[PDB]
Amino acid sequence: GSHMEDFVRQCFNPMIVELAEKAMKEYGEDPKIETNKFAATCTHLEVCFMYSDGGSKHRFEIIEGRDRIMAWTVVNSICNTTGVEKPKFLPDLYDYKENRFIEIGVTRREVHIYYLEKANKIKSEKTHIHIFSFTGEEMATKADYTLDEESRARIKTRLFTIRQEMASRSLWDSFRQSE
Ligand SMILES: COc1cc(CCNC(=O)c2[nH]c(-c3c(F)cccc3F)nc(=O)c2O)ccc1O
Ligand SMILES: [Mn+2]
Ligand SMILES: [Mn+2]
Repeated sequence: GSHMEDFVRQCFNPMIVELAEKAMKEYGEDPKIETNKFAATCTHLEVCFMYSDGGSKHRFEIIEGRDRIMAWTVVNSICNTTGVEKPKFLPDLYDYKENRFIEIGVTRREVHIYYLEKANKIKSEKTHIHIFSFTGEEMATKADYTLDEESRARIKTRLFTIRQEMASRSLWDSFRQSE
């Protein structure tokens, strides 16, 4: 293995690691070699899960972390239930409270650059976008940040902790200059 891979395994809970492996293997990639993308997928997974963990019990439907086929099935059910237009690209969550799909982004650059890259791909303006950065910035469609400040602050804190641990192992630079 690699040092990034050992760190990923001691940084994220086993269940998130397993989901990141399945997600990568489903798209033909190997966590043992694509170790920077392994850490990113794990990170994006954890953020998605803390995000859904913010708010009420039945508020979100978690799309990320399922296999492509099942995720599109739930997405289909949500659209055929609420009437929301079917997104072109698989989103990360659905907000039953706001009746909109959510795309969660985690970036090592300026949240400004990432959101533009996502909003340009989505085009379907119905899908909400919420970007977090490893420096603690955030940016969301309509400045509607969906969750309370405390739930978002926990996500920002966790992201900076992952940044510090990677740097302590001299892995952060390679992780940053890889997105
Ligand atoms: C094609 O990309 C891949 C996607 C996956 C499963 C994750 N599914 C997503 O839809 C997704 N992916 C990413 C993302 C990325 F686009 C590049 C690098 C790291 C990432 F986390 N960010 C998101 O916010 C998001 O929702 C597995 C393997 C892939 O190669
Ligand atoms: Mn996704
Ligand atoms: Mn996402």
